[PDB]
Amino acid sequence: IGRISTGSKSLDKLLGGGIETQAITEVFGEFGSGKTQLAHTLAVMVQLPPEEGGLNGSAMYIDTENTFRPERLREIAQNRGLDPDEVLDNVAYARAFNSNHQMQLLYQASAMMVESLNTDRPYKLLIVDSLTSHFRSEYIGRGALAERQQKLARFLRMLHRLANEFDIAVFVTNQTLRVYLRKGKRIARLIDAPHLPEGEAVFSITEKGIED
Amino acid sequence: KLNVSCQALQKACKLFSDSGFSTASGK
Ligand SMILES: Nc1ncnc2c1ncn2[C@@H]1O[C@H](COP(=O)(O)OP(=O)(O)O)[C@@H](O)[C@H]1O
Ligand SMILES: *CCc1cc(CC*)nc(N)n1
Repeated sequence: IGRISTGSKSLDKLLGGGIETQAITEVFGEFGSGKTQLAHTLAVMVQLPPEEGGLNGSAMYIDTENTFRPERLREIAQNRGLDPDEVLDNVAYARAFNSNHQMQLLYQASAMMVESLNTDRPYKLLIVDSLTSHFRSEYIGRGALAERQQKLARFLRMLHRLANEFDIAVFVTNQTLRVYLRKGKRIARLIDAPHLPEGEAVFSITEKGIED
Repeated sequence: KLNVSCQALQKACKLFSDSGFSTASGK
């Protein structure tokens, strides 16, 4: 049950130290609420030692909405005193053009995690940006809802299996642990957290990604 | 580009029956 720091101390106290492994943390909010910025920040933070809030790991980023920015990871790494090239080498990225491809990527991810095991930098984080984007776009009409819901549910079950088997933290953005983001100082609110206390945290988006 | 062998992909499908990835650098 390792924990990855968000880059923000107040957001970390709200999450009980940061996002947990063997779990799926879902951040929901409108465009610009900080979801994608929090994903880019986590992709850097995971690579740090546990004293510095990371897990000496690598990160996987599934991009469904054309939001992944390597130059953003470079900026966050540089402004946090890390080598940007090494950070970029430790983040695996794949763009999903439709729901089917999105699920297919989870089997390819499973394979890379097995390989990452026995290394000094195993994969510890899997990010899925806009988890429902394709499902909503491809399934319009009450008739397609059954397949839409079942396909999403199947994807989430696979994410849980990947998390529980490879001891990885799963982080998903949407327009188990649910966090609502809303609008420089953004606000984060826990949604009926099962073990953590009800509450809110104020955070900023900077050249260091997410921070107090 | 991060290649996964057909064999590795088969093991993955087996494990969860009971275009790909690239490093951010562009490999
Ligand atoms: N390089 C950057 N430096 C500072 N702030 C940035 C940078 N890139 C993006 N932002 C901020 O992040 C906001 C977008 O947030 P984001 O989480 O990516 O939205 P979404 O999750 O809906 O895709 C922008 O409105 C801007 O204020
Ligand atoms: C190489 C055989 C293979 C396996 C799978 C998933 C188990 N998918 C594809 N496309 N090909």
